[PDB]
Amino acid sequence: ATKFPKFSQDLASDPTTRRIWYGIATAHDFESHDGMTEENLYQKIFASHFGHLAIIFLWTSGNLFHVAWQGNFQQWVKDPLNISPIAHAIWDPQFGQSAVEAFSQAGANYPVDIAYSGVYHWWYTIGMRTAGDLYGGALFLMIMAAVFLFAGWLHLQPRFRPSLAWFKNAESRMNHHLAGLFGVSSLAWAGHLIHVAIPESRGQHVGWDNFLFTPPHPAGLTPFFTGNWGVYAQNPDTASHVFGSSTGAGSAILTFLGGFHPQTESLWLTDMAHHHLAIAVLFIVAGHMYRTNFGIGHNMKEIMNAHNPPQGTPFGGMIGEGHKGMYDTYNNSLHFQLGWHLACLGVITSLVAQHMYSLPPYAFLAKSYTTQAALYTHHQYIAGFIMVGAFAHGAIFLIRDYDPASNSNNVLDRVLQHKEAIISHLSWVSLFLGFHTLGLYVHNDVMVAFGTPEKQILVEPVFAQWIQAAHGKLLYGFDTLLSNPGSIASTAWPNYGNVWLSGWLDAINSGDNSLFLTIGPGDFLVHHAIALGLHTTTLILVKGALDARGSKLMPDKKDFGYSFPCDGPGRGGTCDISAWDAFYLAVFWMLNTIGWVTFYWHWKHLAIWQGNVAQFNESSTYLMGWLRDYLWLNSSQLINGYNPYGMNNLAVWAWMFLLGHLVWATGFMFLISWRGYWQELIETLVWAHERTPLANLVRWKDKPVALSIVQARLVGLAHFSVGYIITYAAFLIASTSSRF
Amino acid sequence: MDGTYAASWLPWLLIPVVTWLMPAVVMGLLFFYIESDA
Amino acid sequence: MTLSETQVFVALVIALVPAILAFRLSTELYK
Amino acid sequence: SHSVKIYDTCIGCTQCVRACPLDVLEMVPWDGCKAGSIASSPRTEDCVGCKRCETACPTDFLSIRVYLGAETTRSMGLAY
Amino acid sequence: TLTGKTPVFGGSTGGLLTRAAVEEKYAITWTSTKQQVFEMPTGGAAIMHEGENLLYLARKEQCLALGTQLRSKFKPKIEDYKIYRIYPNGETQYVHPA
Amino acid sequence: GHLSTPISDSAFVRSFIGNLPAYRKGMAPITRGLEIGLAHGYFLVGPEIIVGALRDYAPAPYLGGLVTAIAIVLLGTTGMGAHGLVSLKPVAESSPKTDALMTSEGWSEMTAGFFLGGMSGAFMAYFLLSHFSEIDAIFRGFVN
Amino acid sequence: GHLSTPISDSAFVRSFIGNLPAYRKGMAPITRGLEIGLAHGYFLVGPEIIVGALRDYAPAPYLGGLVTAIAIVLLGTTGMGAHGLVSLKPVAESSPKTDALMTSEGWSEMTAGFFLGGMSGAFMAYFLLSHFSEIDAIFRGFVN
Ligand code: CLA
Ligand code: CLA
Ligand code: CLA
Ligand code: CLA
Ligand SMILES: CC1=C(/C=C/C(C)=C/C=C/C(C)=C/C=C/C=C(C)/C=C/C=C(C)/C=C/C2=C(C)CCCC2(C)C)C(C)(C)CCC1
Ligand SMILES: CC1=C(/C=C/C(C)=C/C=C/C(C)=C/C=C/C=C(C)/C=C/C=C(C)/C=C/C2=C(C)CCCC2(C)C)C(C)(C)CCC1
Ligand SMILES: CC1=C(/C=C/C(C)=C/C=C/C(C)=C/C=C/C=C(C)/C=C/C=C(C)/C=C/C2=C(C)CCCC2(C)C)C(C)(C)CCC1
Ligand SMILES: CC1=C(/C=C/C(C)=C/C=C/C(C)=C/C=C/C=C(C)/C=C/C=C(C)/C=C/C2=C(C)CCCC2(C)C)C(C)(C)CCC1
Ligand code: SF4
Ligand code: SF4
Ligand SMILES: [Ca+2]
Ligand SMILES: [Ca+2]
Repeated sequence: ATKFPKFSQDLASDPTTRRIWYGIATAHDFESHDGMTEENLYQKIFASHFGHLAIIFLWTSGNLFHVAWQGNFQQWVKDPLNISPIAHAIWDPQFGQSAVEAFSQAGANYPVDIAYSGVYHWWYTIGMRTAGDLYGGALFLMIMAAVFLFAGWLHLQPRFRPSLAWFKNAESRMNHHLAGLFGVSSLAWAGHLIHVAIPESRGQHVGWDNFLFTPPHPAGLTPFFTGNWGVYAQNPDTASHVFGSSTGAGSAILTFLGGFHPQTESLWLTDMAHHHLAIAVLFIVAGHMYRTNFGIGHNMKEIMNAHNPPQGTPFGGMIGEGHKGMYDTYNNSLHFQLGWHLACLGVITSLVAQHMYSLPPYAFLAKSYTTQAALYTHHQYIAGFIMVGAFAHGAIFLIRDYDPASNSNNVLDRVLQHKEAIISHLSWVSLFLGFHTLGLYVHNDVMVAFGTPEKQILVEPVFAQWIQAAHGKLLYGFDTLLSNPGSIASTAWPNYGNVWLSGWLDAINSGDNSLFLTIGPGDFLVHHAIALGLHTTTLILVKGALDARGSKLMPDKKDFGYSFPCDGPGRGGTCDISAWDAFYLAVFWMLNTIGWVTFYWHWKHLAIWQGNVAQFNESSTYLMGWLRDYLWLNSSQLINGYNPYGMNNLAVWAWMFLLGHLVWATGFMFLISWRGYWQELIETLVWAHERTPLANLVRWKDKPVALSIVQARLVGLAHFSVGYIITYAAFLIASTSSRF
Repeated sequence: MDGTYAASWLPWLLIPVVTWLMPAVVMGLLFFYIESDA
Repeated sequence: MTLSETQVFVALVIALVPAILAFRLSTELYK
Repeated sequence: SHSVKIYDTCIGCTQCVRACPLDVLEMVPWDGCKAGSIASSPRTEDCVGCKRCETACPTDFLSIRVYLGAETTRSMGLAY
Repeated sequence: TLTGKTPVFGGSTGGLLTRAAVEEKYAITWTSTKQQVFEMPTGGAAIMHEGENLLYLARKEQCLALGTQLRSKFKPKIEDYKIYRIYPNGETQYVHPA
Repeated sequence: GHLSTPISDSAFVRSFIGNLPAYRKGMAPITRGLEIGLAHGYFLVGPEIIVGALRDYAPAPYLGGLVTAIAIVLLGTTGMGAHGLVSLKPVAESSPKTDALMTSEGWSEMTAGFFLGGMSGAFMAYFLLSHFSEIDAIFRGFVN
Repeated sequence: GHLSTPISDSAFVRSFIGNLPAYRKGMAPITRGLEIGLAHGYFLVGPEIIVGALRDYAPAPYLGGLVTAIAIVLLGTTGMGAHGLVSLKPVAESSPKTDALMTSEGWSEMTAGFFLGGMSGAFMAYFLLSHFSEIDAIFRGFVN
């Protein structure tokens, strides 16, 4: 046996190179380790979360420090429409001299990268103006990270090590995280916007020196206690206000306007202050709901036990009974919690993407096209990876932590009993969408190729156009609520508190933002392709989770774990039968789905930004238009980043574009060629080394073997995924930033 | 390679330290950790 | 305007205390 | 090594013993079936994990199950 | 500790490696009534002798694959093969038929 | 066993390979590493001289080949040294008659020899190429 | 006996000090001295470069730091060598299992390693500082 891995005696006695690979791959699976008690597990997770928090704070600190040290943040706030932001400086000694001049851009005389993360637009909106502002922010996140690093070390010391009951007190954790972590932080952020960001948005420098002596409002906290809070909703920043100056500046600190600031095309800062104060009240009072040792409140256990029928419908009845034992199903299983907390975070991460492009919260973000393209694609691919991992840990829970004795005829026991009905109904929706979305695309392709583009089938999306009309859009002419000026929903009859409505209908009928874009027949087909990708990826993940304990091909599948190669070539052959293998197949379908999502977002926005929205409306109904007018047409400036006549600043994206094609294709080797070919090949290399003089003096410590069956599915998926991401990221940024 | 930012001699040293010296030291130390017997 | 040479050198000194504390948390999580 | 488990549903047909290329398995008198013999796995430290025994087993489900465990030089099939 | 003639074979590249010297070895002995031709488990044709034979192989699976060839591919069949595990100190453990 | 080939039954091949400094009987390990190092550092300068980045750099056309060979000898020495630290046992914890390269002190003696030969063979090749116009005047008799 | 302190009961301190080349198990004494010498001769050039008498001498601004480090390594080698000659006994006149740095041949092996590492670490630091304008063009890409 060897030292590594310390946590697995079965792996440390492995004499081959598989021990090194599997020791890396199982290092954070803390439950599989030797001698892992349940509360040593929770304490190691707790300190690991302190380390992950400190990495985030050091990552943010490095973003602030490099923009303050090497960026152009002070020159950018004077003109945020034509200055490009600088991410950091380039130090690459392998550059030639014409690459130094090609990357000396954004008004800098040293090679720089143009930032596309949006940190300039975010730090400008929240009140930062100088490099000294970001530098004190950078120093503060470094001592904050040192605090969390020390706190993780301290809570592993034997005195300060928390007990198992401290980790499972869910009511005290929810009360402290709703009121404190959610509410007080949102309340403190409303405090930052009102005291700092809104004054800095009105030409007024407010820092740590003079924020105790400049009130946020001229009638300061004397009308807050008297209850006449409407004086905090004054004349707002006017329609001629210039952001960052006192020209046209109002004095209100808490408005209810809606729509966008007319210069920045961004949300009002006084609406974002009134947003964060209002939900702080809803979160602080929600943190006073569950009982702790102060005497009243709610046990979460007794609420779920009483919510069986419920019912005002009844519906007695058929479902289920259910919800008995689902407190301890939630509370004993960390894999149930992680699978549940990823499914919530994955919906929220994708909600961030769909709302930050249509309701931009940052000044001049809606005119920085490459940043808006990069931010949407970033948060949709991250939401796709988080969503697949929610189903992965749901399947790990069903193998490792699921108890059919405790969960006996509850809601979770019952979904497994009709599991052939859920999977077969997902299978029909996937087959119905795919047969008819692809059939409609191929039919339109044959019509355009035969020279008859009026025979192609163009179904208008009349249900989603009606929702746009129902939210106040006048382009389709439906004239229901919120586009009817005399409807019950628009007038808001008994209270007339519809203060947002004038700002909302001004912004939704402006034909210049990304707020409820005009959709046509090209938008119909691609939503049904997205629905195909959402349903098929769910089908692979659900069938992986619901067959994780067993099927007819392998009834004892929970005895073999989450991840195993196969069950041999018997019974017909059982390649990729584990629940890990259905994770592996679904990452392919996830990447294809987010591929279809971000292709459509990018092409529709690139058509709008180029002043030719008709090119999307004509070419997106057949698949040659996607290949020619989106993939082929926008590749032109990217692949000319270097050529035999020279290079420009897109040469790094051109080189990364080809690198991504290479990594993606290298993954195909691990996915197509399988193990026993490579093990027999390595056997001749082991022979050649032992028989070669002067080289057989050098002996390996670990016996060289081929990668395992599971490992190369993972290694092949990792090359496929990395090559997928950086190919599109190089193409998205270079096709958008070349013309904008 | 040059810079007009403050202390532009720092990437001159740190990029060889971060990308040559540190990986050779870390791969050296990880080689001792994963190949030490018993 | 960007940082001064003193501000960069202060940040490198300040970076040493999460560097020491991450090293302490590293060896504590290992054992 | 790997874990080879023989269950009580074995019919003593000895086809798994004939199928094993590493001579892991042998028949033990059992009187718990009509044949009176059951499969056993004494030399599991020589088992490679090929699952040729499970392919030969004619009961539904299998009376013999192989559980791939910790890898040794023998179980990885290495001649080096 | 084990007698028998080595089969007539020119050698090959598929035979014993460093593991046979430092970790474990295997030998198969069998008695034959004819000087005939058999296939090596490591590739190639060899000549077995009349009387006792002795062949050193790297793995137990290679010895048992040769014994399967000694059973099913010759007239008459050769059942009497014995397989021994040889350790580097010289300890020779009879492992088949157990 | 092995194959009987006209390369394996060649007496010149066995006398050449067997008397290379890795195998030559009676050598000390410091001398094995020194002879191996001097040969290896000397040729390692050459490639970056002819086709490297400083081949058309007039202030120092030979500096790129020297620091390339130095850093390769550094990583070669460190890899060879780390190899012996994890693979071998010292002379105390081994039996007598134990083939000194199979002990950790003998391997680390060979590692120290490879470093000293490698860098100085690299500096020797660098020094002759840097003084090549004066070596050429020596070899042509322009010094009379 | 000794004190139980959080420095003495520190496992990182004992693994760092115990694997410095003076203490690292399985090293040959020539390799201990070589690694110690290369580290020490390299830094010893530095002080006379920056604040020495030749710091403002245009014909050779780096020669003063080299010959300073050479003469310190000379007196360091001679003092270390004379130390072992008066303090230790040879491998013949000692017992078996005798910790090779406690014998005179092992100490003088370490002395020979310190000389060779020390002068060549000093020449290495001198060579990089003398070619610093060409190292700087390498590190900035003025060689393209
Ligand atoms: C808060 C989020 C979270 C947390 C705490 C966990 C935690 C865990 N997961 Mg889960 N999971 C998550 C999200 C999370 N996951 C997500 C988002 C996915 C979808 C990708 C999954 C899918 C998943 C599967 C299928 C499995 C786990 C497993 C695990 C457990 C062991 C992890 C391990 O040891 O491997 C350490 C991880 C690695 C060694 C992989 C690192 C390399 C990856 C592929 C990234 C490579 C990128 C590369 C370096 C980039 C360079 C590019 C450049 C060179 C060009 C651990 C409990 C395992 C488990 O529980 O077993 C029963 C398991 O089988 N997870
Ligand atoms: C791999 C993970 C990942 C990465 C690298 C990013 C990267 C980014 N995100 Mg995204 N995001 C992600 C996943 C990720 N995201 C997920 C999973 C979600 C859903 C939760 C989001 C939701 C999200 C939103 C809504 C936004 C971003 C934004 C950004 C960008 C700004 C940089 C930043 O976040 O600073 C680091 C940020 C912090 C460290 C925030 C600290 C402040 C916290 C929330 C509260 C602090 C409270 C305080 C301490 C309490 C004191 C109280 C006391 C005084 C009383 C950057 C591109 C922003 C953007 O688009 O910019 C243009 C943006 O608005 N992200
Ligand atoms: C472009 C490549 C491609 C295509 C077309 C498909 C198509 C499909 N996949 Mg697959 N998949 C792919 C790549 C692809 N996949 C890759 C690379 C992986 C990773 C290995 C997967 C992994 C995967 C999993 C894990 C699953 C699927 C499933 C499916 C089916 C989804 C249901 C549906 O939409 O029905 C519509 C049918 C189609 C779109 C295909 C039919 C094409 C036309 C209509 C055929 C016309 C007949 C033709 C002209 C006759 C031949 C001519 C002559 C030679 C006779 C569908 C057949 C799922 C499934 O099968 O559930 C039921 C499923 O669970 N796929
Ligand atoms: C954590 C985020 C982060 C990232 C991604 C970067 C990235 C970079 N830095 Mg910066 N650096 C950071 C934080 C970061 N830095 C902070 C907070 C400071 C202030 C102390 C610096 C001070 C600094 C200087 C002085 C220089 C760089 C330079 C660079 C560039 C070259 C690499 C290098 O030499 O770094 C050098 C690294 C340091 C000096 C220490 C970094 C300290 C961070 C916080 C450590 C982060 C560890 C991380 C959390 C571990 C994550 C886990 C891992 C598995 C991924 C590269 C773009 C060079 C450059 O700008 O070239 C043009 C350069 O000269 N950085
Ligand atoms: C003294 C002095 C100075 C300084 C210097 C130096 C020395 C500095 C540097 C600094 C540095 C160089 C820094 C560093 C930093 C780092 C860091 C800060 C890190 C972090 C890390 C982390 C955080 C980790 C994480 C992790 C992992 C990865 C795994 C495991 C777990 C954990 C979580 C732990 C100067 C010149 C200025 C001035 C004068 C004096
Ligand atoms: C539009 C609108 C609305 C509505 C909304 C709604 C109603 C929504 C909902 C939402 C939803 C409806 C969502 C959902 C989601 C879900 C998900 C995302 C799922 C996931 C799942 C998972 C992942 C699972 C897993 C698992 C398994 C598989 C097994 C066992 C374990 C567990 C459970 C973990 C309103 C009225 C407000 C108004 C405004 C507008
Ligand atoms: C005799 C001789 C020689 C040889 C030498 C040798 C013997 C070497 C060795 C070498 C070596 C001995 C090397 C080593 C390497 C290592 C490496 C390359 C490492 C890597 C690592 C890594 C990459 C890591 C990974 C990881 C882990 C493990 C955990 C987690 C984290 C990470 C992922 C980071 C020469 C050629 C000089 C010349 C002539 C003479
Ligand atoms: C390990 C080592 C080392 C160390 C070394 C040593 C060990 C040294 C030693 C040293 C020595 C060992 C020294 C010696 C010295 C001596 C002296 C300094 C002497 C003096 C003398 C005198 C002064 C004399 C006097 C007199 C007499 C006696 C008589 C009468 C006359 C008269 C008065 C003249 C070093 C640092 C390098 C580095 C690292 C490593
Ligand atoms: S385990 Fe299967 S193959 Fe073996 S004796 Fe029993 S029934 Fe026959
Ligand atoms: S898995 Fe293979 S080696 Fe093991 S008992 Fe079954 S047939 Fe024999
Ligand atoms: Ca050049
Ligand atoms: Ca002077």
